Amino acid sequence: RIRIRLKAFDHRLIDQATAEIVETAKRTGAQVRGPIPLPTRKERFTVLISPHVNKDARDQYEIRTHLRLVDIVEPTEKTVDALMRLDLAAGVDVQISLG
Amino acid sequence: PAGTGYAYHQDRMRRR
Amino acid sequence: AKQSMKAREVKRVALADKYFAKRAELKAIISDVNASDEDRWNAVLKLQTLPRDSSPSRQRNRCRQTGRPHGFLRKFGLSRIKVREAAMRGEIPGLKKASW
Amino acid sequence: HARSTGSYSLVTQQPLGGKAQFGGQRFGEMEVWALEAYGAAYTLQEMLTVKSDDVNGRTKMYKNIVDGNHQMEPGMPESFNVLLKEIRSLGINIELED
Amino acid sequence: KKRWYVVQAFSGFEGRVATSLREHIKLHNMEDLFGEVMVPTEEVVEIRGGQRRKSERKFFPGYVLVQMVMNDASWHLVRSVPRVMGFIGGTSDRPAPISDKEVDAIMNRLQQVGDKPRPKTLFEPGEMVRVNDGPFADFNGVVEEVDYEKSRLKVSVSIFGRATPVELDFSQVEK
Amino acid sequence: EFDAIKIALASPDMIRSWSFGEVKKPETINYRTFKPERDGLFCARIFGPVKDYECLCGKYKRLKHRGVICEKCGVEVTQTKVRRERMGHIELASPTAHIWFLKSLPSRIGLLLDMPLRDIERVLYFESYVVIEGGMTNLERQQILTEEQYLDALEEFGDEFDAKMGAEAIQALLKSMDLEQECEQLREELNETNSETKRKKLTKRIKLLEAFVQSGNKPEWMILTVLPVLPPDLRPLVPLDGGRFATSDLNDLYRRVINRNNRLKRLLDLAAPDIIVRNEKRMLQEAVDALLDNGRRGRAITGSNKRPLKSLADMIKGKQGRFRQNLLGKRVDYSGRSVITVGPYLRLHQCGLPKKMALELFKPFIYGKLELRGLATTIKAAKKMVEREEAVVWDILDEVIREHPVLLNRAPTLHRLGIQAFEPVLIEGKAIQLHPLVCAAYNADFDGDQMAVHVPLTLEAQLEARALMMSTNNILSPANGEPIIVPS
DNA sequence: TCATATTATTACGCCAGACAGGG
DNA sequence: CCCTGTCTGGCGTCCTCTCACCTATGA
Ligand SMILES: [Zn+2]
Repeated sequence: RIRIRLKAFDHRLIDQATAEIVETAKRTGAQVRGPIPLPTRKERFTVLISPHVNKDARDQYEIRTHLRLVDIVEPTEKTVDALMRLDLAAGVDVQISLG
Repeated sequence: PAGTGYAYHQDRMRRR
Repeated sequence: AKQSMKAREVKRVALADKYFAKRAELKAIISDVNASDEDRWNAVLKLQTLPRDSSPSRQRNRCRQTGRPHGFLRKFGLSRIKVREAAMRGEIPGLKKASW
Repeated sequence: HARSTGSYSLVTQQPLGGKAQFGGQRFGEMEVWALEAYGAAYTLQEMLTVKSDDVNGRTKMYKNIVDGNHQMEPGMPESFNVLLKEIRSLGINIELED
Repeated sequence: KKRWYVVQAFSGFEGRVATSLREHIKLHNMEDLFGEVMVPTEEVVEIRGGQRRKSERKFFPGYVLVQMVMNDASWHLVRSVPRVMGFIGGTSDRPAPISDKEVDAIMNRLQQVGDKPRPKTLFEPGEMVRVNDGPFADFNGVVEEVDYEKSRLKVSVSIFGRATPVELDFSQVEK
Repeated sequence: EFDAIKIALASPDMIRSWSFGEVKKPETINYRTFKPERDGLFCARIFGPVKDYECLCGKYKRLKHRGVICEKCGVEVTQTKVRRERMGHIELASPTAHIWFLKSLPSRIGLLLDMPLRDIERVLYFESYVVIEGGMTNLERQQILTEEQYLDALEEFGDEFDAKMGAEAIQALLKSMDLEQECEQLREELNETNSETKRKKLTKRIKLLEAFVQSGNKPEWMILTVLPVLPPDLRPLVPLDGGRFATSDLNDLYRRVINRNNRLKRLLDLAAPDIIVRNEKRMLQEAVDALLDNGRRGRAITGSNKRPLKSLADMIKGKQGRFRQNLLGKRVDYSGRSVITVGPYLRLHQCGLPKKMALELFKPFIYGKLELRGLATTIKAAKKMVEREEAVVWDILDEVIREHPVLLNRAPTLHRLGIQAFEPVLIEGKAIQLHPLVCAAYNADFDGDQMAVHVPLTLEAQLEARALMMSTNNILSPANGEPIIVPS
């Protein structure tokens, strides 16, 4: 089975990508597993915002890396190859893995 | 380099 | 930071890049309990001979824009101050102010 | 039959042959000899570079005729470049000096 | 003692040439003048995954090996077998046997290159891998990371205007 | 623009400098779709993109980034005529000597290595061995060796001894042939002999030995190592009316050379025995020799059905090569052809020319005249006007004819009076009216004859038609002093 | 459909040009 | 060694028009 790991910072974008991937899968092949949402990584950062000194002065940023696990149960001839053509939205790292 | 072009080939052979 | 400091850092990095294979090997030799004493000694001495800037524990992480040694962050390669600026500008992807 | 400007052949950029294919009459070898036999030099130059083979030459010619400027920019026959590629595709190294 | 010889057939009718040769032997009953007839196979198995069945002409591509002796009667017999051009040797008077070591080495190499390729398949970061075994088939991509210990290749074959870095086997892809 | 054309031999570095990519696979096209083969004879990366400024597979469908080559396409990004100038090269596994320098009568490699043609072919077709700087043995350098001569020598001189065969051996011989040294020897041999026959046999060998030293042609450039392939555009693959591709003969030749070269590389991978790779290299030698000049070797190869297929040298030589069929004689635009008839009202500087032929031959002049007046605007409008043939284009036609000569030409032109320039007078009809006296120049009766009309386009050509080729100017035959406008 | 790769007829007429044979 | 039959290659008219016909194989 083809496991697909979508990773992105924007959630909407990721969602869009996932849908597209599903569409790509579903026309060619059959029995797409589904878009399973894994836990989001909220990598936080604190920094001092003064140039020199004021320690209680701080900004707390974060990067929300979202995960989408799409799986394809039956890899056909037509389906797997299709991925190459269907181009998705930018800033979405995909990671397909057969078996 | 015979007919009307003999003047052209005179010119090209002169300008080398 | 100064230009000079930056240059020095760069040099150190270069040295590290150069001498990694040898240094690592030497370290391994020194560690290896199943080895001769004399050999070990030689290795230890050999290491000394190699340049100091060849060590990776010599090089300090500075900001990639300003060269500021302190307040550094690894993910961004930038000092706090610059990082913040980047965030504000939209230049770091995904990064926004966090509240919870 | 008559032809101003029709289709062009594929391997050598010269007009097609025949009537059903809308083609032009073969200005054969003995006619080339008969124009060498006069002093007609520009007539033969446009008869085998502009009117026949050179593609940029004949598009420049068509613009120049519909604008009233009777003038030819000569260039090279493209079938001579085909001769260079066929001789060059052997072990032979033909070139163009200077 | 029967030594080996090489026969040329019309390439493609080789099994039928071998069958007709055995039958001409058992017709003209020179049974003491022929030992075997070899056509060398690699036994390719890939008719399922990727309709191609490991497209590789089973060497030799048109030559029939015959254990034989040399009389002119047996020579006329083998050249009177249909769809046979002739022997391949130094001359046509006394055509040439091969050797001993050559044949031995040939068989060994066949088996090795046969069974299942595994002999230093370190693709490495370069060239261009062509996945065909498994789902993602008929596709090309480069292998950024190579795992010889895990016997896997981290190839990022371009997909939907991007790059999908997956781990495939050496037999799943093609250099 | 350029002076003289220089011809010389092609070095393997020169053939790699011509090239744009090694043609590996023999697979021509897909044949079930429309795409070619990556990477076969008709490649993408090695040559160029079929479509103009397009990646054949998929990227760049506008005019911004002309050149980018993605990994999904392995394609350049230029013009449709860019493939016509680009050529590929086939890395021949086994060396193959040229057929033009081995069988030219006299052979170039026959009078250079001081060896008979018969013996040269024997070794070349894996039927004889040749020695090359053996050593301390009792054997010459040019002297050949047979199976029995080699077998005994093999057991005798097992050490320092070299005896190869084929083009490889030949190449070595040529490669290790001190040209300069031979010159003096040959020159001294010619001055130390009186034999008439020998003198002529020595002067013909030294002439081709000193001429090779005068130029930059090497002795090892005779054998083909990096075979060059002609541009696809020049070996076109067009389908006829139907669903199949009528393929050219050169694609059969190149596809066989590449099939055999792939087989020979695989056998040298597998370490096949001696007789297998000798037959394999011999089939490659005959395949290359059949590609270059087909049929100069024994009976020529054939595809369909028994007729031999046409090779590169047969694209050059003959009545239908490039010289006699496309470079000395060309097919010609602005030209016409019809049956002649008399029309005796003519003056002898003018001929009758039909209105339908006149409106077809003078389409651009009519377009230019129509655009000058202001009747229309764009070119399309003018082409619709003369496609409809309205009432105003005939005055345009009588104003483009008036002082514009045409070249009438009877089809077997033997002397220069068979191309003469007239002024047209328009004819209701479909037959060229030709002034009768002029007929005795053309050898033209009126029993079904046909003549071609040609239009001098440029201005120098109109003046050459009026001042040199006009029919009033040809009243004396150039063979003598007798008048050619004699009343018949 | 997608790689595999070459055999069982003769009947022109000079005219040069190269080649083994022999007095 | 200079004549010599004998064999091998290399020519053989330009232009045009009409029509039909196009590799086998194959688990
Ligand atoms: Zn592209």
